[PDB]
Amino acid sequence: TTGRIVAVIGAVVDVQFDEGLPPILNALEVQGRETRLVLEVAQHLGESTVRTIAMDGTEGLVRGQKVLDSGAPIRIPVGPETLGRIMNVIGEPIDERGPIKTKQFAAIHAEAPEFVEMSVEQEILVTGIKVVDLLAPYAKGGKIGLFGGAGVGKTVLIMELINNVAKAHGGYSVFAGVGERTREGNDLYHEMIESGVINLKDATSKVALVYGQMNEPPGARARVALTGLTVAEYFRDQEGQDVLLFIDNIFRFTQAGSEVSALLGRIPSAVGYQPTLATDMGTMQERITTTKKGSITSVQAIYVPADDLTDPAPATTFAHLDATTVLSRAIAELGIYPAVDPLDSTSRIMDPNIVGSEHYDVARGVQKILQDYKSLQDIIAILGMDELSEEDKLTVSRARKIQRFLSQPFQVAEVFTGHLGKLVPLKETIKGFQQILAGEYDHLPEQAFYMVGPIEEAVAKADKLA
Amino acid sequence: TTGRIVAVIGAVVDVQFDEGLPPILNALEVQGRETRLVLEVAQHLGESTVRTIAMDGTEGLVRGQKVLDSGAPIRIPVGPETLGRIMNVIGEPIDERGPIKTKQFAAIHAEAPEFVEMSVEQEILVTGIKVVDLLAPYAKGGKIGLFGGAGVGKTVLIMELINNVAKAHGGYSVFAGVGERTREGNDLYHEMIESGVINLKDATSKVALVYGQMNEPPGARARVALTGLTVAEYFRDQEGQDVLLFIDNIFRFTQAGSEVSALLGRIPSAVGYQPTLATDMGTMQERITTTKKGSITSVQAIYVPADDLTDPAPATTFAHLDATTVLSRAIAELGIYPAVDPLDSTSRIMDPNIVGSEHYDVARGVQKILQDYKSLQDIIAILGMDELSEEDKLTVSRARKIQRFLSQPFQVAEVFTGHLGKLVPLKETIKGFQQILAGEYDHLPEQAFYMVGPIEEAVAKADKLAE
Amino acid sequence: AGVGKTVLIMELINNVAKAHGGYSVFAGVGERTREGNDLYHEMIESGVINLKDATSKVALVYGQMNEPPGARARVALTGLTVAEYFRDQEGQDVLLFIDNIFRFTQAGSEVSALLGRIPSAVGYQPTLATDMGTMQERITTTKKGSITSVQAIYVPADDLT
Amino acid sequence: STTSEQSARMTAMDNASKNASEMIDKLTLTFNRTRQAVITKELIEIISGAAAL
Amino acid sequence: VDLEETGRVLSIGDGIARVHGLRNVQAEEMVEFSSGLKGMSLNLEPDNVGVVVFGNDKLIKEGDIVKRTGAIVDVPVGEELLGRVVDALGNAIDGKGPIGSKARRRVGLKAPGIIPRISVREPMQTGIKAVDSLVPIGRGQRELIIGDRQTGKTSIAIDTIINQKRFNDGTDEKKKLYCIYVAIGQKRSTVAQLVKRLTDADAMKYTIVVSATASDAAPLQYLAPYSGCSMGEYFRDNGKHALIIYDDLSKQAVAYRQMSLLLRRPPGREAYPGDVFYLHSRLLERAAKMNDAFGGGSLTALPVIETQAGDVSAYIPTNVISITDGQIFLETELFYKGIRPAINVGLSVSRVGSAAQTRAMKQVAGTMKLELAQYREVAAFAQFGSDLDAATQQLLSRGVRLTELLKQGQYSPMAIEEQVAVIYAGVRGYLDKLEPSKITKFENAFLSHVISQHQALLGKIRTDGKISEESDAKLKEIVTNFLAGFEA
Amino acid sequence: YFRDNGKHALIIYDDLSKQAVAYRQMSLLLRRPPGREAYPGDVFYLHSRLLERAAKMNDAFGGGSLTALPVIETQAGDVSAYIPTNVISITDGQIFLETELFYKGIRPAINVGLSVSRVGSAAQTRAM
Amino acid sequence: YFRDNGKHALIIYDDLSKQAVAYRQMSLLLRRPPGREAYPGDVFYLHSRLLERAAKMNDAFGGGSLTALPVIETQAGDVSAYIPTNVISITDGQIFLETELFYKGIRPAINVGLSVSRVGSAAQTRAM
Ligand SMILES: Nc1ncnc2c1ncn2[C@@H]1O[C@H](COP(=O)(O)OP(=O)(O)NP(=O)(O)O)[C@@H](O)[C@H]1O
Ligand SMILES: Nc1ncnc2c1ncn2[C@@H]1O[C@H](COP(=O)(O)OP(=O)(O)NP(=O)(O)O)[C@@H](O)[C@H]1O
Ligand SMILES: Nc1ncnc2c1ncn2[C@@H]1O[C@H](COP(=O)(O)OP(=O)(O)NP(=O)(O)O)[C@@H](O)[C@H]1O
Ligand SMILES: [Cl-]
Ligand SMILES: [Mg+2]
Ligand SMILES: [Mg+2]
Ligand SMILES: [Mg+2]
Ligand code: NA
Repeated sequence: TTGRIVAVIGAVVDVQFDEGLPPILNALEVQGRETRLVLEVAQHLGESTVRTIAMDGTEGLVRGQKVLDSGAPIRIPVGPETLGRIMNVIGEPIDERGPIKTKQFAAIHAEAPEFVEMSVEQEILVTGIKVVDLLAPYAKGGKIGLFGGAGVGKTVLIMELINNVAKAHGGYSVFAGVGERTREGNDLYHEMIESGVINLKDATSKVALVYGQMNEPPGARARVALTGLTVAEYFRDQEGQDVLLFIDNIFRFTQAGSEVSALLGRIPSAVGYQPTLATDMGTMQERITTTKKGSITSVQAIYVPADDLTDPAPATTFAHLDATTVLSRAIAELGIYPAVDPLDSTSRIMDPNIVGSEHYDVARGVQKILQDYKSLQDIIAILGMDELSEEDKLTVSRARKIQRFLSQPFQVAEVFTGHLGKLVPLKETIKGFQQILAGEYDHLPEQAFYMVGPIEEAVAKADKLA
Repeated sequence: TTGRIVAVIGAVVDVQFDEGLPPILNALEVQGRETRLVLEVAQHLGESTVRTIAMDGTEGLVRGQKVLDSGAPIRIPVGPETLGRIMNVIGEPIDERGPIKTKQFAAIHAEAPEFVEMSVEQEILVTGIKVVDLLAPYAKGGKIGLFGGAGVGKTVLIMELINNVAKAHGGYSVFAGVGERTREGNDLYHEMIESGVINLKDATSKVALVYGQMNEPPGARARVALTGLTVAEYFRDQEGQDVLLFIDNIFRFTQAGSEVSALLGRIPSAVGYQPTLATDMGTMQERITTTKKGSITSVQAIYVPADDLTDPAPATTFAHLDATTVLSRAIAELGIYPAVDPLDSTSRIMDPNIVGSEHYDVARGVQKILQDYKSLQDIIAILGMDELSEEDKLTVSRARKIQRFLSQPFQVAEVFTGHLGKLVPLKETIKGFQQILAGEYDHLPEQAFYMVGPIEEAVAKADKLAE
Repeated sequence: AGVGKTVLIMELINNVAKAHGGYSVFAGVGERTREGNDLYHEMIESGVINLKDATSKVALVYGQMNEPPGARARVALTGLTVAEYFRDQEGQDVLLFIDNIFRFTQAGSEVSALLGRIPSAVGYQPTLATDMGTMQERITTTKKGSITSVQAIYVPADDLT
Repeated sequence: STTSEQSARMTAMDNASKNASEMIDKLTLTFNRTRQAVITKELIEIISGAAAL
Repeated sequence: VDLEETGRVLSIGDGIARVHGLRNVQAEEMVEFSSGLKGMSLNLEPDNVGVVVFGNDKLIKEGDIVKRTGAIVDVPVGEELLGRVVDALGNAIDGKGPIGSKARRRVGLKAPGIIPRISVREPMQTGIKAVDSLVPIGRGQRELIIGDRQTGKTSIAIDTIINQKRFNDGTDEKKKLYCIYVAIGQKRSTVAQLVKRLTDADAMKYTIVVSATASDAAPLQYLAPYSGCSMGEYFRDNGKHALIIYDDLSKQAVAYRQMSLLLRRPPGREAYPGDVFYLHSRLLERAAKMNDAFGGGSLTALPVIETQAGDVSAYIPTNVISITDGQIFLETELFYKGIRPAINVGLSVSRVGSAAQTRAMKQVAGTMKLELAQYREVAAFAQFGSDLDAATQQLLSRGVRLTELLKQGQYSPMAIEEQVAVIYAGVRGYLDKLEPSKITKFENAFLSHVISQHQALLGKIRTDGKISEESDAKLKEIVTNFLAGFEA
Repeated sequence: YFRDNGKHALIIYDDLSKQAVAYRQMSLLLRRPPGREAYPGDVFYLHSRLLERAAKMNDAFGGGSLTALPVIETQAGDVSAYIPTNVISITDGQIFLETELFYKGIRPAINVGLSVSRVGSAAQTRAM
Repeated sequence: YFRDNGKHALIIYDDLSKQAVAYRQMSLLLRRPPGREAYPGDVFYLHSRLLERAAKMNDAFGGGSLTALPVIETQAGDVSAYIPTNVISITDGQIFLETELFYKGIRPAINVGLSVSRVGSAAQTRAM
């Protein structure tokens, strides 16, 4: 029944039990705290002692301090009442609005859907962002990953996708803040109150918020991702509804895993990571999916440490995705925003059978002329554009005009750019790049294509210059 | 004396003895097994216990299971009755032709020949391979090493050496298949039966096969190299005969050591290897040698992990070799087979006092024109060909033809090339690279030198490319 | 060496002793015993060292390369203490020649390794900044006087970073 | 033509000197970061295997 | 105190149960915990047994009994697995009735030695022109697929399975090939989409899908290639031919590393165990070609490995290259340029060679592999616009248009004769005068024409397995008259 | 103290590179498993929990603030290094000072194109 | 002995790279702490002890000498590797040999720019 703390180091706390040993993943309540301190059992060490990971700071803990078995994992409130509310790792309300009076609860450790429950139908989801729609478009109910280094546009991008999709999407949403900035949470909350998607007066809110940010200790950041799922898993299964699942940032799940694993005393893997990097990611990521019973469209922001995509954290994440929007600092420094790599971003619906043969040819044509331009970069870096042949200069001039037409002003980034926000439909996205490849604007300049919506604005911008 | 198993973690097995504790290197026979399972004593842990490594798989072993000590290391068949037969690491037939009919056995562990036993003869051994004979030729009674990364032609080369040298050879031979492909063992075995080098009926077989392939656990691969050379050691000393000792691949001896090193309770050395890399290589490699009592011409294939020649395994191997043939993926990528690096392969016999000055001066002339071209390549890729002097672009054109004339279609590699196999004599090799250096074929085109035997075929092929 | 490095050192000893009235100290942190011989006798022949009378302008402190890591680690502190006398007790503006400062870092990296401490980036001791800092902060100005210090920098792999 | 040519080459090769100069700086720093990474990463492997027996 | 057949758990954590007792347990033996989960006894130590857990370790607790099976790990085997999706222990996971096969086989069996085998000769047709011509695969061969993410690795495997339908609907037993696809570490939606692809082309009926996904425990991912291998080895030993695809062994190596690290085995290079080479060597060696004395069956392997930044000269790629009989290296540079499949010609090899091809393909693609390697050397050399002789500009003219022929779409694998027909036009020199951009248009028009009218000629190459001097004269007449139409 | 008393404080960590080195020293002496540049896994968390405490409180809490200006020292302009990206990923923008600009005479040597302020325009007067 | 008893001597260590590997093997299997490239902390102490014993004696102790010509095998031209870094700094001068010079025709393949003798002219005759 009752337990006693025997050792404490950071987030890792060992607890001995005289009678009745608690199983792995069970939440344990520490007796005698102002706030609620949950310890989650990670291992059984032997001699009636279990190793646990704390969900809040372990400062103040003394050896011999009483600990109770809750008799289940970390259970949270799930239901319609979670909408318009903020909650931490353990389901406590953190918006100063009292209890979250739901009818049900749900454990944050549920097993992922089996192979039998998998949907195979891939329907396109129009974003309004040209590079995405053109080259690596998202699918409804698909897994979407946004890879990016420090300060290159992950949060700007995921907030643009909330603006375009979530309002047009007649259905519920979930935003899980995993190890990013607490002030960005404040920005989201009060944006969503003012916009209407959260309603303090009414119960008409379309978004449920979950938050365990970079001020939280590692055990919290490691589980807060799972708390966000469990809310979205209710709306998928227990209501049969279409769901949006925004996660910024899912790197912090694996980073936090590296922090606890060090203190758990394991032998590390490559680049100082936990040896369970792939399996921890697996049990988490396979729950983020579209089953037979309901649809989750999941946009995950993915931090890339030191701009290195070969790092184990991002490297493993690729496999768990249906579309990948890979950002770039190199592309960001040249002024192209959003700073997407058109040669490193992919989607599994980029198929002439799915998107139609006109779409596919224009996408692969753009990637060909971009890749041809990339191969000349050693020669252009030294001597310049002028030293190339007439055939080579023509491909460069088109590719640079393509690269700039791949840029677009975002509605969320109006303060940074200055230009008015644009949302280009799929018909004019294909048509614009189709004309440029044919060579209908070889006479027009490059900067006319920089930060414009449809291809019509590229002609209008060019006429004012002359 | 009888002992008992106390621990089993992978290939490493600990055994405890009440009374008679067996020494290091002794083979211990495991009881209660359908097939024979040897454990060689590697260390003494203390408390009447010894640590061993298994020559076969450890699956099925139970703690407290009985283990007898042979009172000797792994003793295997040696003598002319081994010829034609395929052995494994512990000296059993794996060819299904009854027992090895001999009544004399030799331990696989033995001290290497002393300094007084060393010979200093080093006459050339002409392979018929242009690049090898020209730039870094092999010596009879000398140690030869074929370096290379994964999939650049080490086996294709070593089989061609067996094709060219071993068939026209009076003495015996030994092919030690250490930790490579069982498929390639099958290919070789039936190819030698075809050519009559192995004969299943009479006792006229020249080659004695020994195999412990990558299907086996580390104990097998760590010792089958020793097994194979103990057969060659009998043919050296006791017979007094020229032995050819082919090994493929001798990296696997060192690799197999690195697999168990962790479980033997050792701190790792640089790049994950055992601390005992050079000393373990030394007591093995020093036995593979020519002595007063007999001549061994030893060809050894040497794997190079991640194509990095600085890797501890291949880095240590260089010093043990009289001639080195270093292969490159960069050269193989361009179709240049055999993909030998002409500015990296070397030999001891490359001296004007040994191979004559006319040979020597042409070999350095080829290395110079290739080395000068290697520096230019990166400069003239950006700044263009037309910035070069007429003296330079002469040496560029000649270098590119010389690169192609170093390529050669092997007979063993006919299934990959699509060209007939060719053996080029040493006289026509030297003359070929002499003429190209002097500029006697500057008028002829580039691709005529690619993948032909002698220099004459380039002239004929050049006329064929006209139409 | 071979660009008047030892000549520049001796003149700085000569000139600072004349004008400011401040003696100097040479700390051979990993001194090559052959070059310890040459520096000693070149200082004698010039005049900065004097063997017959007490007009010597340098104290010499050698921690030679054939000595263990403990020796080369602490020999900089030994010569630093000789300078601390002239600053604190007698109010001088002192010179402290350290040759070589990389060998002070290197000797510290050897000691840290021997004690069983786990190395940092590029093999250096985890206490690299503190080992440097505890030495360098003593080389400073006080109200009594100062200890200025010329330090021989060896850049490994021609890499400033 | 030639008075323009020598001016145009002098200009372009002055830019080719400056571009190559900045590429040396970029590459030299990438060489060193990789140099230090290889020494660090190799040392982590040795320490990881040594503190696991 | 009978702790011989039974034993108590001392500690459980990260899928590593430490079991007191079990004195009479064997090494690598299956055991069973109180809760019903299975474990494997990989570490036998003096005072405990290190048992790796097949499943979620929440079900295991301290003081739980661990009973012996008395048997090494083993999986179901037979024809009933065909058309079914299973997991690492052969348990059905596709919403259908369970695996009702009577025969059974061990997972960790050693590969056949020298005598059971015979050299590779029977072709294993992928239906992909770049593979079948340049780096040909034979029955019993092991050909690695390798490259960066999204370079088309799995796609090479899919078409290779779908190509076997043509053979499998026929009556000849030695003509058939029963496929296997082992999914290690992928997500369930991707493997579900892959099974949907095979069922649309009717490929599932002769295909066994083994799925150890990311959510499954590390032991199941570790075991899954060995389990699927034993399902293929049934076909091999009973005189039938089988294919197996390990997709992928990089994800398997991560799973094996996790087990090994958590069993406190000191890691070697890049945190992987010392025996990470041996992990893949013992798996792939089991794929082989058996002689007539052992039934004359075979197992062909197609492992997959992921590289980082296109580096084939890395520790783990080179390990798997050093096991397999050649490889098919793909590049992202070539992928986006339009070269699809994006096979690097020089870096890719095949170690059986023309022995694994038909006589027809051996004629038209006899010296094509080496010629295309020299083309990329010469094309990259003369990037600058200088003057060149007629022999080198011919090599460039030839090499460009041979590359355009080897381009090929997916979900439509070609028969050996139809490959021989289209390669004829390029290699015999009929394409040389045409523009590079119109070569793909030429091929489609030429292929649909020979399918329409000349079914006797294509049929005669399929029946004979060669190009006769009669068929050479027919193709010569067809292509020349076809070329004059296209050039106008 | 000033933040949670309705007043406004400014803090300057000079510099967090040196603090990280000190924490690496403590971490490596504790025998904790290192990674990039021998730093531990919680070297990000070291700076993240520090800079998170710089905040702007609401009127209900007092309306106070703590403003943070942490300092980082890069090697040859390498913003993509571990610790620079770690602190870039925490803060609300950067002021990049380029060495080439300092050499010419552009002082203070602020690179304009690289430097960003993420919540800047809102906290800037209508006049400026 | 030759040095002490009036005479002059020349010693060649061929090579110290292989000596260091032998000493490393002992230090790793005695479980002494592995540093850079797995070598122990006293590897510099090892080679510096050896090389310093070569010396030019004065007339009082004899006038004799011992001259050291140690050998160091580098890997891919990396003179900054741990053991090469040690023996370079210990010794009075270096004769750098390179692979590109050797096959260019420069034989012996000595790099003039990088090779150095710190003794220099003092060990030359007026003719030279
Ligand atoms: N589409 C865009 N238009 C204009 N500016 C942009 C855009 N995207 C990013 N930026 C700029 O880049 C800055 C950082 O972008 P952000 O969305 O924070 O990327 P991030 O990768 O989430 N940052 P971090 O969490 O610190 O790694 C913004 O404050 C903008 O100044
Ligand atoms: N021959 C081909 N022609 C045209 N497109 C192709 C071809 N092969 C593959 N693709 C496309 O390339 C993409 C990647 O193919 P896939 O076979 O999944 O590569 P992969 O390396 O297995 N992917 P992953 O394992 O997730 O890194 C898919 O979108 C395919 O449609
Ligand atoms: N001389 C050659 N001529 C033609 N093709 C060759 C030649 N050498 C190698 N190849 C090709 O490349 C393949 C690899 O050759 P192989 O001798 O097996 O390399 P290896 O270095 O022994 N590989 P491994 O033992 O796995 O490290 C051959 O099977 C051929 O397809
Ligand atoms: Cl001669
Ligand atoms: Mg962000
Ligand atoms: Mg080989
Ligand atoms: Mg794939
Ligand atoms: Na865009």
